[PDB]
Amino acid sequence: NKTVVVTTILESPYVMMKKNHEMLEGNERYEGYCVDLAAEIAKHCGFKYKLTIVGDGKYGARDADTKIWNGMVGELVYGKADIAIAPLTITLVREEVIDFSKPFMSLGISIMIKKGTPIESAEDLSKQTEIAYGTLDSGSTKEFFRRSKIAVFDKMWTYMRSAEPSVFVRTTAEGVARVRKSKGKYAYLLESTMNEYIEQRKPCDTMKVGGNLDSKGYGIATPKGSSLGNAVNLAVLKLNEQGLLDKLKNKWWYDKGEC
Amino acid sequence: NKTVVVTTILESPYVMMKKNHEMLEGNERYEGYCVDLAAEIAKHCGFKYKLTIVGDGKYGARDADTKIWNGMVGELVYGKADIAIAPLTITLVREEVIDFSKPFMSLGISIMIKKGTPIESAEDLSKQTEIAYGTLDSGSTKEFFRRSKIAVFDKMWTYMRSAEPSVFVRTTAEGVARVRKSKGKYAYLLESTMNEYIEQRKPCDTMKVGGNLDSKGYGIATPKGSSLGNAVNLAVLKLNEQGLLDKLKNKWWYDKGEC
Ligand SMILES: N[C@@H](Cn1c2c(c(=O)[nH]c1=O)CCC2)C(=O)O
Ligand SMILES: N[C@@H](Cn1c2c(c(=O)[nH]c1=O)CCC2)C(=O)O
Repeated sequence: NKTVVVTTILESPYVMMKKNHEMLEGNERYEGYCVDLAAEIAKHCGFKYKLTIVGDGKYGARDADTKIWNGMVGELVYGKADIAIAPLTITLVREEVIDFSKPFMSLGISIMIKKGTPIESAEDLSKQTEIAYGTLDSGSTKEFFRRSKIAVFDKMWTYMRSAEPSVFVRTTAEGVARVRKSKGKYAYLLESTMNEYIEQRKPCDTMKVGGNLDSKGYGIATPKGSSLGNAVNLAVLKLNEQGLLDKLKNKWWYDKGEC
Repeated sequence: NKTVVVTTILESPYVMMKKNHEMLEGNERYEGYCVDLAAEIAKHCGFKYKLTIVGDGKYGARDADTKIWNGMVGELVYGKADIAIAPLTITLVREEVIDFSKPFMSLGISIMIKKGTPIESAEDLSKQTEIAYGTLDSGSTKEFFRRSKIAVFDKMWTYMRSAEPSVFVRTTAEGVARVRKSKGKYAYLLESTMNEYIEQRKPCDTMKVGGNLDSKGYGIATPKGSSLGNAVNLAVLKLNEQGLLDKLKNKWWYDKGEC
């Protein structure tokens, strides 16, 4: 009945503007894993949709003072969008305010190092300072450390807040560039699937090391109580059971791997 | 207000009767990952509960003719139980009739072989018949092959239905015993976490080989629309974010590993 407003965020390889986007229009201007996923969900559910980019460039958190939700979660909470399709982590605080489909992708926080860096685990990082390490300055990865009550991760958080120069980065691109240019003196903590994607990108100078720090999942989000939630969740399960989600990851991660 | 009726199934290491169960009573007669998980969920949600064992020993499927749901899913569908806490796979057909929490455990179908068996992948199995291979005769693993439209898995299903003697087993214990006694001539297809658990059990003669065939998750189930669903889902997310689910797996899988 009404075109579905999808909120998403520019982040390779999930959503990217095509090289020739200036000659294109509407949803066709974009490409990537989430662009393909959105089309698949829309096809299965039978709805038309419009891809829009989240205004504040955030995933979703609530300001402790104003109690206002930002990011894509906020767009859903305040009715600015009907669905969020992005690498959005399912978390308890977000679950309380919006609906989430079952996971369409599994991941965990992981360590990205420049090849040759003498680090094999989070415990290794926590015990030293010569090799700096940090996370994005917004998002679930940062929140994991900030809220952790596990000794090793809490120590890492205390290290991150007090380390100089700042170990935080504004974007994935910045984090990756920092690892690449720091001669092994910076390790980036990020979600495993992003680590995996970057490991297959030229100059092929990074790698994922150690096991993941946690086990989470990305889910499609809708406003709490939205009648679209049920259908979208069944669509995700259908796509997974058909093997289409695995094919989608292979397409954007490995089929054209550069290493 | 009312004691919550939990339905579960005997399956190591999820639910097992304690060695001294005859001297015990109620929930204390049982031990295992799901017994611990049920206690944790009940603690977080603030409810009292009773562990009961599913009468028909099945997880949950709908008879094509009678349209009746069996297993733990059926107990929920027909109101015989309030919640199912077991290694129950989240699937589309089940999702349509009952509510599921987000996954508390991730897994995928995998291959279990006797050490020394010349098999490294499902494709390897599909191309031959000397080494027989099968699944449980009920459940999601069998259903994966029966419903698959992927060439390799459909070929494997056609092989399973026509292979002699029957390659199907009634229980995990039977499947494991068959692998152990078949001198490398039987490979068992089962959920990865069970494969991992068995690999750390004496006689230490089995091993998990190749990558998983799919990526799924186990979820806590409740009757559709149950007011208990929300709280239970938040409890699962809370336990995961606290690191308790990882600790629980380590406790029942590796802390006392025998290999
Ligand atoms: N998934 C997180 C957002 N996020 C993302 C990446 C990461 O490494 N860390 C992180 O917090 C890469 C893609 C998105 C959220 O939902 O806040
Ligand atoms: N999880 C499946 C049940 N199930 C289980 C195991 C397996 O290897 N295969 C399988 O189908 C081991 C534990 C339970 C379902 O929900 O039907």
